[PDB]
Amino acid sequence: MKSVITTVVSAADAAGRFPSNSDLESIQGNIQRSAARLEAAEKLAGNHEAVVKEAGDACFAKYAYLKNPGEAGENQEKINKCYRDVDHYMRLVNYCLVVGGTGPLDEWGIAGAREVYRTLNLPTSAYVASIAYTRDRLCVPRDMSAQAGVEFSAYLDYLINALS
Amino acid sequence: MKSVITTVVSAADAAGRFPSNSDLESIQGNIQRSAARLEAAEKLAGNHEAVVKEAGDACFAKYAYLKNPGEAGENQEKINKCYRDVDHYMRLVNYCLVVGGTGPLDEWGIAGAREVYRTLNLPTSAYVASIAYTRDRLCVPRDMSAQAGVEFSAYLDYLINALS
Amino acid sequence: MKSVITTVVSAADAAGRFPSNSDLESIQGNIQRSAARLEAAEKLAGNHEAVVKEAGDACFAKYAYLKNPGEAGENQEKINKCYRDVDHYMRLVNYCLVVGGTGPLDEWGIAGAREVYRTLNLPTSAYVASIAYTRDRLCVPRDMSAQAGVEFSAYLDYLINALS
Amino acid sequence: MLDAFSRVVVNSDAKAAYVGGSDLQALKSFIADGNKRLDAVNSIVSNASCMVSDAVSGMICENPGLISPGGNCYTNRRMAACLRDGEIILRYVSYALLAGDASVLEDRCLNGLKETYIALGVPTNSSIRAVSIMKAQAVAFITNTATERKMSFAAGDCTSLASEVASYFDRVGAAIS
Amino acid sequence: MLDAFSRVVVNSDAKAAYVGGSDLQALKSFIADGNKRLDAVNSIVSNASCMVSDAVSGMICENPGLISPGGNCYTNRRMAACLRDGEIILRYVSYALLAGDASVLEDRCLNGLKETYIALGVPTNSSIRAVSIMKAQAVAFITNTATERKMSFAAGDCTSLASEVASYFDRVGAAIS
Amino acid sequence: MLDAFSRVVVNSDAKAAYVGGSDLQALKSFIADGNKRLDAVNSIVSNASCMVSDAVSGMICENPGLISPGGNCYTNRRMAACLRDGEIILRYVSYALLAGDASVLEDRCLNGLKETYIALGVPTNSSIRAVSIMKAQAVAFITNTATERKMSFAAGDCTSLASEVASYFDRVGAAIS
Amino acid sequence: LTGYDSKSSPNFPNRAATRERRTVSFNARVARNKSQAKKILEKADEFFARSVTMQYKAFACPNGVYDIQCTEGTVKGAAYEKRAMAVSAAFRAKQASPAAKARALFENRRHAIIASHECQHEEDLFVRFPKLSAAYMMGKTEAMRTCSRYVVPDSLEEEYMAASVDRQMKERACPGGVYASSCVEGNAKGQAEQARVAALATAFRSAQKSASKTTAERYSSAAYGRDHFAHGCSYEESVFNTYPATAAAMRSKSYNY
Amino acid sequence: IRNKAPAMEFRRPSFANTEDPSAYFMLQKETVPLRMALAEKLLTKLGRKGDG
Ligand SMILES: *C(=C)C1=C(C)[C@@H](Cc2[nH]c(/C=C3N=C(/C=C4\NC(=O)[C@H](C)[C@H]4CC)C(C)=C\3CCC(=O)O)c(CCC(=O)O)c2C)NC1=O
Ligand SMILES: *C(=C)C1=C(C)[C@@H](Cc2[nH]c(/C=C3N=C(/C=C4\NC(=O)[C@H](C)[C@H]4[C@@H](*)C)C(C)=C\3CCC(=O)O)c(CCC(=O)O)c2C)NC1=O
Ligand SMILES: *[C@@H](C)C1=C(C)C(=O)N[C@H]1Cc1[nH]c(/C=C2\N=C(C[C@H]3NC(=O)C(CC)=C3C)C(C)=C2CCC(=O)O)c(CCC(=O)O)c1C
Ligand SMILES: *[C@@H](C)[C@H]1/C(=C/C2=NC(=C\c3[nH]c(C[C@H]4NC(=O)C(C=C)=C4C)c(C)c3CCC(=O)O)/C(CCC(=O)O)=C2C)NC(=O)[C@@H]1C
Ligand SMILES: *[C@@H](C)[C@H]1/C(=C/C2=NC(=C\c3[nH]c(C[C@H]4NC(=O)C(C=C)=C4C)c(C)c3CCC(=O)O)/C(CCC(=O)O)=C2C)NC(=O)[C@@H]1C
Ligand SMILES: *[C@@H](C)[C@H]1/C(=C/C2=NC(=C\c3[nH]c(C[C@H]4NC(=O)C(C=C)=C4C)c(C)c3CCC(=O)O)/C(CCC(=O)O)=C2C)NC(=O)[C@@H]1C
Ligand SMILES: *[C@H](C)[C@H]1/C(=C/C2=NC(=C\c3[nH]c(C[C@H]4NC(=O)C(C=C)=C4C)c(C)c3CCC(=O)O)/C(CCC(=O)O)=C2C)NC(=O)[C@@H]1C
Ligand SMILES: *[C@H](C)[C@H]1/C(=C/C2=NC(=C\c3[nH]c(C[C@H]4NC(=O)C(C=C)=C4C)c(C)c3CCC(=O)O)/C(CCC(=O)O)=C2C)NC(=O)[C@@H]1C
Ligand SMILES: *[C@H](C)[C@H]1/C(=C/C2=NC(=C\c3[nH]c(C[C@H]4NC(=O)C(C=C)=C4C)c(C)c3CCC(=O)O)/C(CCC(=O)O)=C2C)NC(=O)[C@@H]1C
Ligand SMILES: *[C@H](C)[C@H]1/C(=C/C2=NC(=C\c3[nH]c(C[C@H]4NC(=O)C(C=C)=C4C)c(C)c3CCC(=O)O)/C(CCC(=O)O)=C2C)NC(=O)[C@@H]1C
Ligand SMILES: *[C@H](C)[C@H]1/C(=C/C2=NC(=C\c3[nH]c(C[C@H]4NC(=O)C(C=C)=C4C)c(C)c3CCC(=O)O)/C(CCC(=O)O)=C2C)NC(=O)[C@@H]1C
Ligand SMILES: *[C@H](C)[C@H]1/C(=C/C2=NC(=C\c3[nH]c(C[C@H]4NC(=O)C(C=C)=C4C)c(C)c3CCC(=O)O)/C(CCC(=O)O)=C2C)NC(=O)[C@@H]1C
Ligand SMILES: *[C@H](C)[C@H]1/C(=C/C2=NC(=C\c3[nH]c(C[C@H]4NC(=O)C(C=C)=C4C)c(C)c3CCC(=O)O)/C(CCC(=O)O)=C2C)NC(=O)[C@@H]1C
Ligand SMILES: *[C@H](C)[C@H]1/C(=C/C2=NC(=C\c3[nH]c(C[C@H]4NC(=O)C(C=C)=C4C)c(C)c3CCC(=O)O)/C(CCC(=O)O)=C2C)NC(=O)[C@@H]1C
Repeated sequence: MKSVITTVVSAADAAGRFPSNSDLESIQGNIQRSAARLEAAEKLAGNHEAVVKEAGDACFAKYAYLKNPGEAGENQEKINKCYRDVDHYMRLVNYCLVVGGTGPLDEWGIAGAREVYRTLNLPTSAYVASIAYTRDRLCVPRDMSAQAGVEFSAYLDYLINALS
Repeated sequence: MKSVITTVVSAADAAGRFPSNSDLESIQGNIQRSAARLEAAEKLAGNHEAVVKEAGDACFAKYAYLKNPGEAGENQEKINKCYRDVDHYMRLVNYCLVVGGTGPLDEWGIAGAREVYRTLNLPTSAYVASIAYTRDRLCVPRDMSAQAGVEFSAYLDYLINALS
Repeated sequence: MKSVITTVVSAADAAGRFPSNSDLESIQGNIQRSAARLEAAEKLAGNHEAVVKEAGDACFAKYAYLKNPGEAGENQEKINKCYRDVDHYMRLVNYCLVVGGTGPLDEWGIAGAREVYRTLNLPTSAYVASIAYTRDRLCVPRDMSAQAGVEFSAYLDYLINALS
Repeated sequence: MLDAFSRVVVNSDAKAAYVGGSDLQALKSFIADGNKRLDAVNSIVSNASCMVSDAVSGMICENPGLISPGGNCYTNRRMAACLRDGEIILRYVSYALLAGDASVLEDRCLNGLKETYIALGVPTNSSIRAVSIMKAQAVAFITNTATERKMSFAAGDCTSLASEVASYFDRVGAAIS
Repeated sequence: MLDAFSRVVVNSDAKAAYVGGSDLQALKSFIADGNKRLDAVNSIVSNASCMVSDAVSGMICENPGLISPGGNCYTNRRMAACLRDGEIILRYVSYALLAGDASVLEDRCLNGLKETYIALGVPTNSSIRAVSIMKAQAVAFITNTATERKMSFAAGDCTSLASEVASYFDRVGAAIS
Repeated sequence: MLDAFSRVVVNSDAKAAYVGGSDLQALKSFIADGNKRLDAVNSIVSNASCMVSDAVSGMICENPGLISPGGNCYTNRRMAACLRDGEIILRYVSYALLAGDASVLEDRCLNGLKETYIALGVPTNSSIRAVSIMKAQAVAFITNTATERKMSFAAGDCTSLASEVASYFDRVGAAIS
Repeated sequence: LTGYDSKSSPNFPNRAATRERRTVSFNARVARNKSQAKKILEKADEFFARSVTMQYKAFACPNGVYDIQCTEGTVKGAAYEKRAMAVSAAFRAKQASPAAKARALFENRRHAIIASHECQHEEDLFVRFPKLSAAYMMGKTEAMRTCSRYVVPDSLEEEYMAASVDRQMKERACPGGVYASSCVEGNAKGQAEQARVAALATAFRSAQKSASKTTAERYSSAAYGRDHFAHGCSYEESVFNTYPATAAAMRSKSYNY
Repeated sequence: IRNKAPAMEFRRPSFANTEDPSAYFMLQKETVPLRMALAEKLLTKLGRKGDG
């Protein structure tokens, strides 16, 4: 997994030296986002149950032909299955913004993602309409401070630059 | 080029040996198959402009949503590119009949086509719907032999099970 | 052991794929030769106990220095076991006409033959005499057909080019 | 490795005898449908995109607990490597079809899968439910009775071809039991 | 060119093919009594929209409990899905008359209809009662012994094709029996 | 690598054009003589061990200084390395005959071989006579004019490949000297 | 036509006499205008030798975290001696015999064409650039763990199936009863045992792979020896199919080991 | 493959025993639609409301 701690603890062992004082400087930088990033995790964990609907309804407005037959949204199960599908990606941004890295996403979300979408014919450009709608929705005065607006909005832009 | 002549000399080169007579049996299979394979390519060289126009009309009949903005068919210059994108396939299907193997297809058109279609948001679901219309309405006694209608149609579905 | 169609599938998983369209063009060609060659296997089959003793004393008619002691060809049961050593070279040259290729030849007639003929001091020039003694009398319109007459010798001179 | 041409030469190496007009007639009939065997792998390579696809959905629509929390194919690191587990057994069976015997299959891949599968924790019980989904669609494309894709062949009987592909997949369950 | 005709239906994506003035003579040389046959299948597809209306209504006229609340001809989208399905047999058994054989009728239409209908709550004994109306309706159009409408044909007999389509509707009936 | 069928479409790929009946007839005559082409490479592989053992003493019969002390060909190893050098550049021209194109020897054997012979001090005035000696033996086998070997071939002319085999030999010494 | 004539350029190579000239003027006139492209295609293949050795370390560092495969140190400063032994021997292998020079070249232009599974663009690069093919092999044969340090035995018999082939593989090292300079431990007063002390660390922790890392490497090594040594030798494939450490310790190059 | 079906058209020749170029025959595969319009006039003409 990727984080601030486990990345810099690797090069201590993989070069065969002790814990330095430069890696001790690195966890100090994790303290400056510990009370600055984790407010967004408790934000969305009590907020997904209404935004799984409005961001699940966001893509079918762009792509009404998935309801159309012989397509990714040929039948209700993918969408009902389809709503469960999108509740795994930002289920991991609750796991990513609690750790400090993209660990729960680069090993559980993108690894093998383009290969189960070509074979099972799921159009990857509807996930770009699914959770990037929340990027165009986010209000820094009302919902949460601009520290989530620079970090929750960053981790989403990791994903659209991965499913494309 | 992955032709039958290359596959039996590459294993001959790797073993440090001469041309043995076991490979000469496979060359005898060419001149039996070459007459029932070249006239699939000779009839394709005299029919390519009429078949590539008639192919793309079912691309937009099965999926008529591409004329929307943001899709890959909103303006005339890239609908012109759509016919060029699909003419390049049905030229490489002509090129691989003359060679006899799948050599030009899996090297020129195929290798590297996955990571540019999802890059530029092109679905392969409309690419395989273009040639499957071409591969179907072609009566095996009416246009060519009962052997070329088998061998050439075995090359068109090679694209479909490599793209899906 | 390398024959016509176990080779082209040994290279078909060497890239990690399926059979191609030219992979089947190779298997048509031994079918073009699975009649002209199986007659040549039958000619050796119902004549092998006539040719073991025919070409057997042929080499003994060459080398008079084996007939005096100081060799492994002093007594009778060596020459009886010499006629056994003839029978193995006709057992597997009959096999290659069944499968088409040089499969059974390279394993137990070609590879490893250097050690137990040179440290054992049984000269390879003495073997190629009786090998050519079968090869210098192919009665082409009498014993087989015209195409069996040219490929029966093409398996006969394989031990010529290898062992001597 | 060794073919049906060599399958009587498997026996002939231990005969202290030859193969002549005693056993060519079992190989002569193999040529008489040698066009048919090359005509009945052209259906299998014609639907490579769907055969590994609907197979792994054939167990999801029956046993859906394998993608539950506590699953073997839970995330995309696992199930994208499940479609590679299920495709290469469609690969070494089509090599065995052109050879007439499982000499390619039973030694290159299946030589002891019960030290790579029980060493991982792979569910063997629904692996064989993932086998007969492909077997029932292998015999269904040998015959031209597939309800979706019709194929233009020369007429004739292929029950010896349809029974042989079921007798390739049977020892797959034996290699995992 | 019946095998090329069969690939328009079985290939799992919609194509189009049509027959001009030259290759209509290719069809008459191919199919025996094709001028009796193409007159027969024209006299089913030209009046099929009336044929589906009397078929579902006679099911109501001898069993009016289908239109009861809780019935299977209640809640009119469910009543429309009968009227979708009622021509789907007549689209396919007209195609069984055209190909001369009901192989394409079996796997694409009849295969799985028995287990689908008990999954959805379809009463199966009314479903044989609907198709038996359409069995009696087609033979009054092929023999032109229909009471209301009559068609124009060249004179002769067509009772072999009337028995040929009667061997197609009981294949629909015994599949859902 | 690049055989004859691949060659005719790689100079037509820069055309951005199809390959119709203008140059396919030149390729249709290539598969006409393909039965004679397999009746040409059979005459080279069948006599390999003579003709490689031939020129290694036929070179020194003209130039006896190569066996002298301080010679390139002086010891047992430098001859044992010379004979295994000897059939490599003749097994590759057999590849070019069986595949109809010279694009397998000039990328895997003439790929900087004048580079390596200067690094060892291998003479080149001998290495081109040692392949011209092994050249006339290759036109005296595809045309049955050998004085101690006769291959029974049908009636026909073999000047089609007599200059073409030597065309795969004069390019050898030109790009290694 | 361009002008009154079209003479050749004086910038074209091989334009002067070179018949009865001095040694200084002979060599100046044969390398007239050839010096540029010799140095263009010298930094070309060295960049190719630098590029594929990067593309296989991306598997060694998946998604920005280092695995147990890197591990260049175990004790305090345990990479400084590994720094010297890797770069001093790289000069030792550049003063080899002139027979092993093209033996390295033509064999690197043998195995890479096999491993590049029928991609015509890729074999065209491997013929012009000998540095690329030397880097294509050792990158891929260390990316997929196949050479010596990761294919550990699991039975008891396989430790001698390893030991049977390797001391017979070291027929390539010793030409006769002399040794060679290609197989040298080190050249400092501790560097002999300083090569041993890392040699047991790299074998030990590489026996601590995951269940996926061993079961995917035990089939990649099998097909590796099945298309590098036993092209048709089915007896050698009868041990290469079920016993993969036999199919891995045997090295495809004439490494002089 | 759900509610997909063939569809065929027939134009016979104009006069008997003469060749007609206008005679032509479709065999186009077409998905049968839901047909809600005549579903209303058949349920209302037979039973009751159908509004469950
Ligand atoms: C040295 C003074 C000297 C020789 C030694 C001898 C060698 C030699 N032979 C040729 C020509 C041929 N060699 C051939 C090879 C064989 N002939 C056979 O019949 C068998 C199959 C095979 C040996 C196993 C052939 C076919 C030829 C061509 C016909 C011929 O015999 O002339 C040459 C080439 C002569 C030249 O340079 O043109 C040489 C050097 N001859 C010597 O002079
Ligand atoms: C009760 C309310 C009710 C019925 C009972 C049922 C009557 C019924 N009618 C038939 C027979 C036919 N229906 C036909 C269809 C048509 N005739 C036409 O000319 C147009 C084109 C089309 C639609 C009106 C035909 C041709 C027949 C056979 C001849 C005939 O007219 O009788 C049956 C089936 C035969 C049987 O009784 O077993 C039934 C049950 N409809 C009701 O509304
Ligand atoms: C994992 C396989 C690695 C990749 C990729 C990489 O570039 N380096 C590996 C991991 C790694 N190694 C270090 C530190 C050192 N590595 C050393 C050996 C090299 N130095 C040499 O002179 C030679 C011979 C060519 C080699 C191989 C040495 C020495 C060190 C420094 C040890 C120390 O005392 O500091 C590091 C840490 C450095 C960094 O920030 O990358 C990593 C990640
Ligand atoms: C509509 C929003 C989408 C769409 C969604 C569908 N996904 C379907 C199956 C599916 N999706 C994933 C990806 C996701 N689900 C996961 O459980 C995980 C990992 C934790 C990820 C990344 C997977 C892996 C699967 C298959 C297994 C499963 O169902 O969980 C699906 C049903 C199709 C089917 O599997 O039969 C739908 C409708 N599909 C679309 O067309 C748009 C893009
Ligand atoms: C397959 C058995 C072929 C065959 C190949 C040949 N090998 C030759 C020498 C040689 N080969 C190897 C590797 C191989 N030998 C083994 O014992 C094992 C595994 C235990 C393998 C993979 C080695 C190490 C050697 C050196 C000599 C020796 O074994 O002591 C060879 C001779 C030419 C050469 O020396 O390069 C051949 C022909 N031999 C056969 O007969 C079948 C067809
Ligand atoms: C194309 C005609 C082939 C083909 C190409 C693929 N190569 C893939 C990976 C890959 N390719 C190379 C060689 C290439 N990379 C270079 O940097 C250079 C020259 C400096 C060359 C010639 C390498 C080293 C790699 C590994 C990449 C990595 O380590 O990340 C590839 C992706 C699949 C794979 O990894 O094998 C493809 C598709 N392969 C084909 O299928 C056609 C026939
Ligand atoms: C038409 C039925 C398709 C479709 C086609 C489009 N392709 C577009 C760009 C494009 N396509 C290729 C691959 C193609 N070019 C080749 O040279 C060869 C073979 C050698 C092939 C198969 C490339 C490399 C490119 C980019 C460069 C270029 O445009 O020439 C394209 C324009 C997208 C864009 O440029 O942003 C379209 C519209 N798209 C469709 O709507 C259907 C599915
Ligand atoms: C052929 C070029 C000559 C010819 C020579 C004669 N051969 C005679 C007998 C004979 N021939 C063979 C070889 C043959 N028998 C086999 O079983 C096989 C391979 C399967 C072959 C090629 C043998 C072993 C024998 C001895 C046993 C026997 O009597 O058949 C022969 C008979 C009289 C004699 O010379 O002793 C002749 C004349 N025959 C021809 O017509 C052309 C000129
Ligand atoms: C049984 C499963 C099938 C069926 C099989 C038949 N196929 C017959 C003939 C046939 N198929 C091919 C094509 C195939 N052979 C090749 O060499 C290549 C590619 C290089 C391919 C794709 C050929 C060439 C032939 C022979 C036709 C000819 O040579 O002119 C066939 C008739 C032969 C026989 O009866 O033995 C049958 C029965 N047909 C069926 O109806 C079921 C569904
Ligand atoms: C086949 C069972 C159908 C059928 C369909 C029709 N196709 C018509 C024209 C047409 N067909 C093709 C594909 C075919 N021609 C080729 O040149 C090649 C490849 C070399 C193939 C696979 C093309 C390209 C065309 C256009 C040529 C033209 O202008 O005709 C066609 C005529 C059009 C029409 O009347 O609707 C029909 C009916 N033909 C049949 O006879 C059965 C019913
Ligand atoms: C010129 C190089 C020769 C010569 C050659 C001719 N060969 C002719 C026919 C022929 N050759 C073979 C055997 C060949 N075909 C194979 O499949 C294999 C191995 C697998 C080999 C070695 C056959 C089968 C045939 C056809 C005759 C038959 O079917 O029995 C030939 C006549 C055909 C033509 O002219 O195109 C010629 C001229 N003949 C010569 O005069 C020189 C010496
Ligand atoms: C033409 C359609 C080409 C192309 C030509 C260019 N050549 C340029 C410079 C240049 N060319 C040569 C070779 C020429 N000089 C000779 O003496 C001989 C043969 C005896 C030949 C073939 C040389 C030596 C030079 C260097 C300039 C000089 O020495 O005079 C050139 C660029 C000139 C410049 O850099 O200003 C061009 C454009 N290039 C093309 O794009 C097409 C393919
Ligand atoms: C009315 C006289 C019947 C009745 C009919 C219903 N059928 C319903 C659904 C349905 N029917 C089929 C079969 C048919 N449609 C096709 O598209 C194809 C072939 C491609 C065929 C053979 C299918 C496949 C389905 C629906 C499932 C699906 O889409 O795959 C239906 C709807 C059920 C519901 O809404 O609950 C009805 C009412 N039912 C009756 O009670 C009378 C007897
Ligand atoms: C059977 C259900 C009918 C019936 C059929 C007969 N039709 C006869 C001749 C005939 N039929 C047609 C129309 C048909 N032929 C076509 O080519 C097409 C469309 C493509 C259709 C629908 C024509 C044009 C003719 C020839 C008329 C003429 O000579 O001008 C016929 C006579 C024997 C025969 O030719 O097969 C019969 C018996 N007639 C009946 O009595 C029942 C009710």
